[PDB]
Amino acid sequence: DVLMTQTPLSLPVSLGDQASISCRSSQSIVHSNGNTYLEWYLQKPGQSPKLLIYKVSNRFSGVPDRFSGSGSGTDFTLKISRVEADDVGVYYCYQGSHVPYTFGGGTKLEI
Amino acid sequence: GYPTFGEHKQEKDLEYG
Amino acid sequence: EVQLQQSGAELVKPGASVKLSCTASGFNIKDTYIHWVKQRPEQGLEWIGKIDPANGNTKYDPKFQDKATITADTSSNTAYLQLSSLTSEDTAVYYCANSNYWFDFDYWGQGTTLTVS
Repeated sequence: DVLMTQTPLSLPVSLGDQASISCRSSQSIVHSNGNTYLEWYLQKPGQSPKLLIYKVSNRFSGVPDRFSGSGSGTDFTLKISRVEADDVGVYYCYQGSHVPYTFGGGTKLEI
Repeated sequence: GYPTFGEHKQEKDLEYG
Repeated sequence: EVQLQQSGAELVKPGASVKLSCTASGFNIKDTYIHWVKQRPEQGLEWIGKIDPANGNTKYDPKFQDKATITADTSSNTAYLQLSSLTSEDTAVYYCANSNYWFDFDYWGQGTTLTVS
């Protein structure tokens, strides 16, 4: 059971600002393949989660380049270069390396 | 081929060959 | 691309068995994961299990296992989360996520609210 937490739990930013959400797991989430498969999902109020970032720094098709992850080991970072009102919502940090798979604590990104 | 038995889903497609 | 069309909100009583439906659209349901992810108001997001309808194969979080029985109507393309013998923990929103042609999963359902009076 790998516990993924996030800080802060709520991140107030301005329009067009750069957000940095700090996530940390309890154990290394490096896959046995040698790759790190860390995903970030955006869930908006009344909506289901949607994939924005996968494999740490890979961007899902249709996702603005404003989104990018970073970090390594247990300490990872969700970077968003251009946070708009359309980027408002709760971000989750999900690891698909250890069964059972686990999600992050959740950070509300808001303007 | 694949190096292991099991379902060969998208995630484990990097192991083809 | 990927569309997951879930059932709406249902309002039930405990000691019932309720199968929540997650309809695939735009894909055959045997080339991908069906995951169920639970979210109570008092929880974040909690992976239940997965079913690959293709050869019946399931993998579980032991905690919710055998409170949740995961099945699938294979040819009708609709996966089903059979939440059996309910307690207070079944009062939750369920999300149904679909395997990503990359390495994880792309797009999530619409939410099936199971409220237990």
